[PDB]
Amino acid sequence: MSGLRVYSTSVTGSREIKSQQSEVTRILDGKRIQYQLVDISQDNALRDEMRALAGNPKATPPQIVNGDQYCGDYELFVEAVEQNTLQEFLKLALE
Repeated sequence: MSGLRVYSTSVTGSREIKSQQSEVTRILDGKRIQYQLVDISQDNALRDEMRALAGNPKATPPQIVNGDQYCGDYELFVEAVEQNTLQEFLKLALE
């Protein structure tokens, strides 16, 4: 059983972060995906829970997670669809 929980910021804090979260959900939304959104903006616990499990207190709201592990981030995911690599990060070639 493999799930997908993308992190984001509902309340939003910065003015640029909104541009990132939008681009992320934009692609997924257009793809008509049924993934959840683990927004840390809800509870502060998610903030100190994501940075910990992520092993990096420099990350950002946009973070792709597969269940309970660090799947990727904004740069990665976005850096994939660009060259059509998104699969290598999503399906990882499960043909």
